[PDB]
Amino acid sequence: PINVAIFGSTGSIGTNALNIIRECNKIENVFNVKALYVNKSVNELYEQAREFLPEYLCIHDKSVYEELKELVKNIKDYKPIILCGDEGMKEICSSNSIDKIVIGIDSFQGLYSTMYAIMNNKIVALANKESIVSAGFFLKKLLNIHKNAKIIPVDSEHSAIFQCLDNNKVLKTKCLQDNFSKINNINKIFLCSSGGPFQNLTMDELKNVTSENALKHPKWKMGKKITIDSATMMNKGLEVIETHFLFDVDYNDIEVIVHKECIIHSCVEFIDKSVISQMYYPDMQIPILYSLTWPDRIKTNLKPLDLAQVSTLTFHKPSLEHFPCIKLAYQAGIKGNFYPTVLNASNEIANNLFLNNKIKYFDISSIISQVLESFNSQKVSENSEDLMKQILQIHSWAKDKATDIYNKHN
Amino acid sequence: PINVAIFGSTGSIGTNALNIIRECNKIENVFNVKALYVNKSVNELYEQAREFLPEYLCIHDKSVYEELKELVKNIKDYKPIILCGDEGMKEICSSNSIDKIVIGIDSFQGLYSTMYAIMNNKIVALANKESIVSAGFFLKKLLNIHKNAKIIPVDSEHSAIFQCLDNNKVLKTKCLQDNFSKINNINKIFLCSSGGPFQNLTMDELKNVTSENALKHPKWKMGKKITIDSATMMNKGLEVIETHFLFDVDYNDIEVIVHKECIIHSCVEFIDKSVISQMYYPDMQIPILYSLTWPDRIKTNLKPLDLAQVSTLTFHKPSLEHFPCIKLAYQAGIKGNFYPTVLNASNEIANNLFLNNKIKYFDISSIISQVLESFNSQKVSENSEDLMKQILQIHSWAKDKATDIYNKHN
Ligand SMILES: NC(=O)C1=CN([C@@H]2O[C@H](COP(=O)(O)OP(=O)(O)OC[C@H]3O[C@@H](n4cnc5c(N)ncnc54)[C@H](OP(=O)(O)O)[C@@H]3O)[C@@H](O)[C@H]2O)C=CC1
Ligand SMILES: NC(=O)C1=CN([C@@H]2O[C@H](COP(=O)(O)OP(=O)(O)OC[C@H]3O[C@@H](n4cnc5c(N)ncnc54)[C@H](OP(=O)(O)O)[C@@H]3O)[C@@H](O)[C@H]2O)C=CC1
Ligand SMILES: O=CN(O)CCCP(=O)(O)O
Ligand SMILES: O=CN(O)CCCP(=O)(O)O
Ligand SMILES: [Ca+2]
Ligand SMILES: [Ca+2]
Ligand SMILES: [Mg+2]
Ligand SMILES: [Mg+2]
Repeated sequence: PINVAIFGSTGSIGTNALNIIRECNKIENVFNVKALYVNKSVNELYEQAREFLPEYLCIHDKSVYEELKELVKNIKDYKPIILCGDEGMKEICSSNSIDKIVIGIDSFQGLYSTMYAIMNNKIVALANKESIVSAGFFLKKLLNIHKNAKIIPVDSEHSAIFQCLDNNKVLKTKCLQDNFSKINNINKIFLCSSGGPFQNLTMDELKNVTSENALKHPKWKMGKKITIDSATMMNKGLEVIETHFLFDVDYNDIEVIVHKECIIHSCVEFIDKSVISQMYYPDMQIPILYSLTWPDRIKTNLKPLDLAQVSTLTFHKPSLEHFPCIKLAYQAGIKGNFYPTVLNASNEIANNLFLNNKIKYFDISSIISQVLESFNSQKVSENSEDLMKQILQIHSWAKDKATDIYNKHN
Repeated sequence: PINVAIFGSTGSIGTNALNIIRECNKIENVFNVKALYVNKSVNELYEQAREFLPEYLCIHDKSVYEELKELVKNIKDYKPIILCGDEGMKEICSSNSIDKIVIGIDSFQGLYSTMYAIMNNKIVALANKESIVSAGFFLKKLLNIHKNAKIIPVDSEHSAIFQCLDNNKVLKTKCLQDNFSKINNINKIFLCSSGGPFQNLTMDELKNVTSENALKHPKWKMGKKITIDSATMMNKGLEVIETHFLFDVDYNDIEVIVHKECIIHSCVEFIDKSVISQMYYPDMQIPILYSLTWPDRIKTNLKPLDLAQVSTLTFHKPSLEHFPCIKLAYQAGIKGNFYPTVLNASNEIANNLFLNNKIKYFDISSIISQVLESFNSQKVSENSEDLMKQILQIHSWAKDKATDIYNKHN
């Protein structure tokens, strides 16, 4: 039985993880949910605690710790270890009774739990792409220290790539490891995207888009941050850099394709030019389940893909004029150093400004571009404690710079 | 280096095999063409002999054997072993210098070289689907005796399936073995078909189609027999039975899907419901190459798949009323025993009759249907020699029965 912790259990990823775990457990007891960790959602965490009865409960926001302990007392035949903040998160990661950890915490904040899970040689089912984008080089370093840890990608495109690969070769390397793509005979990656809600808008129409309309994603139901990112295709931009770090694929070998039906989740071209792709309905349960079962697969009762009913699959190039965020991500990635950290941080600020109706669509990339331009390359610290400190400092600088740029205009 | 023999070297597969061997060798020298074997095409065998200079040459037709020896003398500094008929084939198969054999001989005839390559524990790169259809359970028995022999599928759809699997699971088993699909966690196969040239025709129009028009395949350039099979979709019916044998997939788990673009070559649904597909332009060089490099891949200079340019991929259910050969194949496969032998034999006759303008489109399925109904279940011989004799007897019986039915109607 696979012992799992779910970090960000009450969010979009975390709810889907519990969904597929529940359905798989119907027949055979395959997963034991040992731990659940949220920020503030006490009532929803208690409802999940009632169903899954995990050994550990943890809430990041200490102000709702008492509320949680109180609700939980109403559950019969149950004495969980109820924990708090970073200290709680670190205690969960250090537990011998947890094998795999799903990271469904959003934004840069997800990096902390990712780091600690790795330091405790856990299997990390990583949905949080921001951590790879802001700290890819650091994570590679960390994984070469903690040799029994692994990152297994949960992001659907990266799970798709992972699945298309031959496990006979995947097993001889590790995500983030040097030469991953060489060992796997990868020539290039087609990173598939729904294209978001604004794919058919003209330049003049785009100028005027609002966050209410950005939140109406045509294919995926997700948290607010990634949903806004999908509308600007900054999501895809972050995923380009994520592809580079996870799979050691050169930036010139990663191609973004708009596939509006979202059935094909990504494709791998091998050195012989044969292409392999993974397909399913747009549904995070598959990539989540795969991260927890890899290198095996288990039976589900999910709806089978009906190719005949789907009928048509379409593909086109994205316009970099209409979606300049993609261009900025490639540029930041190609530059290397801490440019991805600065990209991620400034986007977190610009994404949230747009969400809250403070700026326009094209201001998002304008703010990001300006922060990237302002940043000066830094010497990369050789030890991991120093490097994490350096990452946090640059991430914090970039966020303040973005806000400063916003403050100067509006 | 990889030591390869090409059986049926002057046909469509054989030429494509030499083509990709030649072009890959230009990048890096990995293939040594050790033997070529044809039926009657003395002059083109001679011409190939000059370019590749194989150690062995064989021609099945004894009446052009001396003519071949005459022609080959013209090649300076070249002393090959020149052979003929069944004897020469067996000598090539038994040679310790040959590792892999591409079987590109057409029809039931392909069985003889397939079975002897297996008997000699070779890697059999098998394109000839007729051998599997008529002798599937016998080849199964033979591969259980000769444990180092392997069939690696070359048929594009079956190569596609094979490319989608994880080789750490494949290497625990092999093609044409019981439990292959269970070991690989395969739930279901989507077998893709171009649909052939008659996909948009009414029942009334189909009654009057000719072989001249049937030979104008929209997507694949092939030999005459398979091309006619593609027009009636009997090719796909044979491929259903081929899938069942190679991968041990139940007939109720094989779906035929019409995919006119012929970019997706087939898809594998795993037990978690994830689907993996292999994709390329309709070009037999990829499946041929993979059969010779498995479990690795090598660099090629083939044109890369451009999904944006392709733009649209379509999928729909085939019409069974318009393509009754599909139904017949399913029925024969489900019956098991020697019904697939009978299906294959009667089709070889009916296919040839239609090719030479002797019968109409729906007479093909009528003849096969009538031969299948004529046949009665026969006890399966225990020893392999008697089972092989039995397959020959039945095959020969079914050809004669199909000819008799034609002769009474004419
Ligand atoms: N949703 C999706 O389909 C996909 C998501 N992703 C990635 O997965 C990650 C999560 O996304 P998504 O599920 O959409 O986001 P949500 O906003 O829906 O969920 C975020 C979760 O993280 C929790 N959380 C936030 N801060 C902390 C913290 N400090 N400590 C513990 N828990 C915390 C939240 O708890 P609380 O409820 O208490 O606020 C919530 O449970 C993102 O990084 C995203 O990029 C990637 C691909 C697809
Ligand atoms: N063509 C294709 O793209 C595909 C083909 N297939 C399968 O591959 C097989 C070959 O098809 P294809 O290449 O189109 O057929 P072709 O008719 O083009 O070629 C047949 C080849 O087999 C040779 N041959 C026939 N009998 C003998 C024999 N007694 N001994 C030695 N050689 C013999 C012929 O020799 P000769 O030239 O002297 O007559 C010829 O070279 C078929 O079984 C088909 O089902 C499967 C998938 C795709
Ligand atoms: O993996 C899932 N996502 O990242 C959401 C995909 C949305 P997009 O293709 O529109 O970015
Ligand atoms: O593998 C290649 N073929 O079998 C030829 C495919 C022809 P079809 O898709 O029309 O059956
Ligand atoms: Ca795989
Ligand atoms: Ca500067
Ligand atoms: Mg994604
Ligand atoms: Mg085929």
